[PDB]
Amino acid sequence: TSKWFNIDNKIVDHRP
Amino acid sequence: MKRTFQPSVLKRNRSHGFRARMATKNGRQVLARRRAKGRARLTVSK
Amino acid sequence: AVVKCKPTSPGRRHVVKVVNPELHKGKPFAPLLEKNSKSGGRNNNGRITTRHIGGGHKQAYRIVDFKRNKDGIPAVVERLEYDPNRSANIALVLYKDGERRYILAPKGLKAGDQIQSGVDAAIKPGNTLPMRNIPVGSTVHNVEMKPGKGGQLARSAGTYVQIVARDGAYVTLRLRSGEMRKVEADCRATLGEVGNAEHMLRVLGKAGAARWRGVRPTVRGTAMNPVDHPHGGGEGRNFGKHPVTPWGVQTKGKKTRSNKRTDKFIVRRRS
RNA sequence: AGGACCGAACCGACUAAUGUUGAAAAAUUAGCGGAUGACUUGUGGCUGGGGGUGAAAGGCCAAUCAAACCGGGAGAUAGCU
RNA sequence: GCUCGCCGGAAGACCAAGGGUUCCUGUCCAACGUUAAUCGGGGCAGGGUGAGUCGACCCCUAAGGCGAGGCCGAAAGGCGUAGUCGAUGGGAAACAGGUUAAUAUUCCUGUACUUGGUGUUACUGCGAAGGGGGGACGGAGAAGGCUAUGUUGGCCGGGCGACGGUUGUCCCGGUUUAAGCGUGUAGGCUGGUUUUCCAGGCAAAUCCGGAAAAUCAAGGCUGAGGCGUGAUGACGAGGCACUACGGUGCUGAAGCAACAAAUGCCCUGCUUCCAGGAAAAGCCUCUAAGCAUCAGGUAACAUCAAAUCGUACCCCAAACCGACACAGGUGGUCAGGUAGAGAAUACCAAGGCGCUUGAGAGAACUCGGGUGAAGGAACUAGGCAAAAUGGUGCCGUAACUUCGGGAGAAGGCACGCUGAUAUGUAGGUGAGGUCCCUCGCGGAUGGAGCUGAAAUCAGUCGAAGAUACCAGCUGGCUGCAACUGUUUAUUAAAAACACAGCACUGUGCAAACACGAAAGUGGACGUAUACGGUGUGACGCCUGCCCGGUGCCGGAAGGUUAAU
RNA sequence: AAUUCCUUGUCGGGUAAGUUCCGACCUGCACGAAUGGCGUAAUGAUGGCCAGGCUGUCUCCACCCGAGACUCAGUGAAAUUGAACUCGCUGUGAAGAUGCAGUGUACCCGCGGCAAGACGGAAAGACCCCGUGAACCUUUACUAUAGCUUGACACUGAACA
RNA sequence: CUUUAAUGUUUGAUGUUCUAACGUUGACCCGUAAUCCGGGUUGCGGACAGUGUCUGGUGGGUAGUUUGACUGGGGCGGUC
RNA sequence: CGGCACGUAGCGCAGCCUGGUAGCGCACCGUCAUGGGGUGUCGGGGGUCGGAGGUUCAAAUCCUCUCGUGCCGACCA
Ligand SMILES: N[C@@H](Cc1c[nH]c2ccccc12)C(=O)O
Ligand SMILES: [Mg+2]
Ligand SMILES: [Mg+2]
Ligand SMILES: [Mg+2]
Ligand SMILES: [Mg+2]
Ligand SMILES: [Mg+2]
Ligand SMILES: [Mg+2]
Ligand SMILES: [Mg+2]
Ligand SMILES: [Mg+2]
Ligand SMILES: [Mg+2]
Ligand SMILES: [Mg+2]
Ligand SMILES: [Mg+2]
Ligand SMILES: [Mg+2]
Ligand SMILES: [Mg+2]
Ligand SMILES: [Mg+2]
Ligand SMILES: [Mg+2]
Ligand SMILES: [Mg+2]
Ligand SMILES: [Mg+2]
Ligand SMILES: [Mg+2]
Ligand SMILES: [Mg+2]
Ligand SMILES: [Mg+2]
Ligand SMILES: [Mg+2]
Ligand SMILES: [Mg+2]
Ligand SMILES: [Mg+2]
Ligand SMILES: [Mg+2]
Ligand SMILES: [Mg+2]
Ligand SMILES: [Mg+2]
Ligand SMILES: [Mg+2]
Ligand SMILES: [Mg+2]
Ligand SMILES: [Mg+2]
Ligand SMILES: [Mg+2]
Ligand SMILES: [Mg+2]
Ligand SMILES: [Mg+2]
Ligand SMILES: [Mg+2]
Ligand SMILES: [Mg+2]
Ligand SMILES: [Mg+2]
Ligand SMILES: [Mg+2]
Ligand SMILES: [Mg+2]
Ligand SMILES: [Mg+2]
Ligand SMILES: [Mg+2]
Ligand SMILES: [Mg+2]
Ligand SMILES: [Mg+2]
Ligand SMILES: [Mg+2]
Ligand SMILES: [Mg+2]
Ligand SMILES: [Mg+2]
Ligand SMILES: [Mg+2]
Ligand SMILES: [Mg+2]
Ligand SMILES: [Mg+2]
Ligand SMILES: [Mg+2]
Ligand SMILES: [Mg+2]
Ligand SMILES: [Mg+2]
Ligand SMILES: [Mg+2]
Ligand SMILES: [Mg+2]
Ligand SMILES: [Mg+2]
Repeated sequence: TSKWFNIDNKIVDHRP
Repeated sequence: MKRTFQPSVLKRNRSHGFRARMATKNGRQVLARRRAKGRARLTVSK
Repeated sequence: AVVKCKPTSPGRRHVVKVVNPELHKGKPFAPLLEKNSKSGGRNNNGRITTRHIGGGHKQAYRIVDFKRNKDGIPAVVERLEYDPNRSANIALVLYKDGERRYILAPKGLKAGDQIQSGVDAAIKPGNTLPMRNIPVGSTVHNVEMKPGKGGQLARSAGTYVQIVARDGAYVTLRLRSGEMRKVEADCRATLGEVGNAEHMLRVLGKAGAARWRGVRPTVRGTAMNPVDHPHGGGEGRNFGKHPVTPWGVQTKGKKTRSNKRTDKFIVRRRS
């Protein structure tokens, strides 16, 4: 499946 | 934690068993396909 | 006797019970019971088809004679009972031929009084009679609509009907709704107002009181997203729609009566 | 008497640290809420996919949900990589 | 094997669900076991599940399912009557002990019981897919009576102490016993019996129901437990043997009383309250058609039948759901001692375990804990986290308040141990002896024996007596939401949702409304004091102006206007 | 003010000092009466502010007891990876260099430590635009349509006015 | 071989009356120990109601879609 | 700042669109009442049209240069 950090929004969204 | 499969044979047979399968035009087509496929367990019963 | 409760806890603070001391404490007349079994507001398709219905206490069904055929024979009212299936109270009856039945319970009730049905029968609270034979102006409760059919008007606590006129083979009645409906005159109609009346005044007082009468919560239109219901989304309250039922027809004034088969009978609609 | 009080079982999941190739695809430890009620629980039943159910979050409908899963139309179409 | 340590409302014990040979015994160690492995829930082989009484099957039905005909639907199919299925509920009956390596309320010993068939012997109106009765039912609360169970004494057996003392007011251990049968108690419910009559109980009824009288009132159900019996039986501390050192045989004392005591039982009771608390059969009774010497019905004794299927083992887990011998999830049952209010908590018993890598080192750092000079929130987004508070009795307690609350507000004081009051008191329990008597498990009086708090006075030890474990921090101002509650299973528990209360609006019942090509079903076996929809959200004081727009309600005129 | 942009408005209070807080003013950018106004005892794992107690939260960290980290023995993973003989600096350069130029420095190889760089690993960037992309949602967008509703003809007749 | 008007008709509009299609989720009867259906009798309603075809209205309840390009990012503006 | 709308007698809008006149409300001022005022009957006056002139016979207008003022936007991250 996918690692938790990839699914998680705060770490992943990082630069909008 | 409580997971999705909570086994119970009564429910098993009532929901997926031979007779249940047999009680509906489509349930019968279920068997028909499995027979044509040459399946060794038509419906996992006693 | 209506009675406030002392605030020994919130959700008692506001309660107001109706205590009827003269109501039979103890079990009901066994052989006039059949199981009722709850509906959960659900169809024979399993589909919720009237919302907000579920749970509540168990409730055994009291039979109740609405038709009132035992003409001639008189009866005596043994006792007054509480009925879970209705607002009104019922009186266990006992006709002289040894037979017991369940009547409603007009304002007078009171154990030991004497009831009778039929074209003869005293004009007096509790006696049933074709309105053919009740004096115009009486206050007649549980009323038949088709002669011999059953009795379907004014059966709720404190309700009543007023016979105002009777030309031809017909009577015109004044329903509590304020409507003016004609009815076949040959129709039975028990005499007087129906009891409790005070029923109106209870206050329930807390959430549970509702739940355990089998009423489930009502969730507002505009508390839901667009897909669920024509109301709201909005990023903050918002409305901007003529109000409608969850299927789109307007509430707030749209009549929705369409019959014709039975318009002949309505003389004047309520307001 | 009580959707009454303090508090175990039982039901919850407010804070923190740990854990994050875990002991664990959602838990551990210390604290925390409810605890005769709109409580909680075993068994069995009914509701089906633009449909269900929803004390309403687009929540849940088998670790899947702004339209479940399986097979089919099927080599959908892809002026894009 | 001897120590040591850990759980003990479990980490002990019995199951259901689920698994499906994991059970027991031999044998093997490659693979499986997070290491080794002589060991295993692993390989191979053999063994092991014994029932009239437990359970299924079975009779009975709830939800709900299926459904001859039937109604409906382009086909497929949908709904539903008669029925017929469906337990999570009702329905006859066995207990104490022993034994297997492995099952046992199933095998064995002792002692029982249930229902039918048949026979004998008495005595008799029997008889339904039918009537009535019963089965049959909620929540909370209150004690009384009682058992499990415990403690002490007595009794029995054994002990005379590795170190000063222990022939005693000393130590250790045991002191267990069923169904069944008899008795019918504490206590619960209920007036009995006869005669006649009757529009009810679809027919019938002697039953139930109703109405009269008539006569005695004590009759009848229900009923924990105790007591007797069961039982000279069993079990039994402990003994002696032998053992292939795992065990296996044999023998066998006392086996009483007092006090305490459940959440169990009496109790499906009793009291009270509103939210008003399954069904059907088995059972009892009633008769109809029908049978009247018969058959059937009742009883005693005798006898025969009770098939079939399950029964090993795990079952808060290494055997089930979690891909794992996974810190998770999993319903029911039992529940000892010391302290304690307690199923909290700490230490123990019975019993069960030390968690399937270990051995050394005594660095940084990380995790989890303990203590800290002086300072005491200076930290920080924020006292995050830690620290502190923590029991019982008495004294005492502000604004405000819907008069309940706020409140455990706040804050004080006492607290151990010894002696006395009182060689053990207030109280609890209660045997003798005497009287009463419808003689009983009765009652009255009776006070041995047993049990035994709290107070005060006096004294006394520590730094400290609610000494461990366990066990509120408190107060002031203010926003929001009345309140208990609900929610994004897995980053949001909130001011969001709900709520009682309020209002508008629809709905006259073949209701509006919803599911549905339809039949039909829900709404409701309800009927406007009802039901749906919508908004608002306890309570208090209140809710002003605008109908031009959009919508809705009303409007028999006229203008424009569809098929035809 | 859960509404105030200007705004740390202004005045009063609390502090040695207060963009928050409590009380006011009214100049309400842009409150207001059941998409309720103003109050409110009680309740709240609710938001903001204050104080006593308390303390390793801090000044500023010390020591200690346990589990890892380290050593030996047994068993034995992982992501990543064009190929590697895989230094510093200044500069060049698809514009932020271990690898190019110039130059400085550096004997070969572990073990324990630490994370500044390998524009480290992980996921064909949500965010931004683009495609004559998708989906759900909205409405007085367009075209249709179930539903509701209107009339005509049929089922459907007789009288008398 | 008539407008100022009226007796026999074939024919619309309205209003009364009737029963006989049609409705009846009134009552009773039988199939039948049966709250289904059917048949029957009867009361009520009655050429209405309802339904079929056609038809005007309403119709985000539901569905399929459209909603331009240029652009010193895109949007807004402007432009074509 | 930029977008786009408008300042018009003392003051606020029409007229602009579709070139012209510049109106109207109340106020100002005078008469007339009344003792006087206020009010009012009643008479006259009051706008470089916000500044400006190119088009043209004719510009407040349309267009262009331009000033503050009001209103809409300085947003997605
Ligand atoms: N357990 C994860 C949280 C998590 C689980 N699944 C996720 C999926 C997406 C994001 C986070 C998670 C943690 O270490 O915090
Ligand atoms: Mg409501
Ligand atoms: Mg809301
Ligand atoms: Mg929402
Ligand atoms: Mg939002
Ligand atoms: Mg949202
Ligand atoms: Mg808004
Ligand atoms: Mg409570
Ligand atoms: Mg509590
Ligand atoms: Mg899921
Ligand atoms: Mg393709
Ligand atoms: Mg194709
Ligand atoms: Mg095996
Ligand atoms: Mg074994
Ligand atoms: Mg090995
Ligand atoms: Mg084995
Ligand atoms: Mg059955
Ligand atoms: Mg058929
Ligand atoms: Mg069916
Ligand atoms: Mg069962
Ligand atoms: Mg065993
Ligand atoms: Mg015999
Ligand atoms: Mg019966
Ligand atoms: Mg005892
Ligand atoms: Mg000695
Ligand atoms: Mg002893
Ligand atoms: Mg067993
Ligand atoms: Mg293991
Ligand atoms: Mg496990
Ligand atoms: Mg414990
Ligand atoms: Mg281990
Ligand atoms: Mg070690
Ligand atoms: Mg210190
Ligand atoms: Mg401070
Ligand atoms: Mg600082
Ligand atoms: Mg600070
Ligand atoms: Mg804290
Ligand atoms: Mg602490
Ligand atoms: Mg709340
Ligand atoms: Mg969450
Ligand atoms: Mg949360
Ligand atoms: Mg209403
Ligand atoms: Mg609200
Ligand atoms: Mg404020
Ligand atoms: Mg609104
Ligand atoms: Mg709450
Ligand atoms: Mg190693
Ligand atoms: Mg470099
Ligand atoms: Mg290194
Ligand atoms: Mg690191
Ligand atoms: Mg991409
Ligand atoms: Mg659409
Ligand atoms: Mg398309
Ligand atoms: Mg473009």
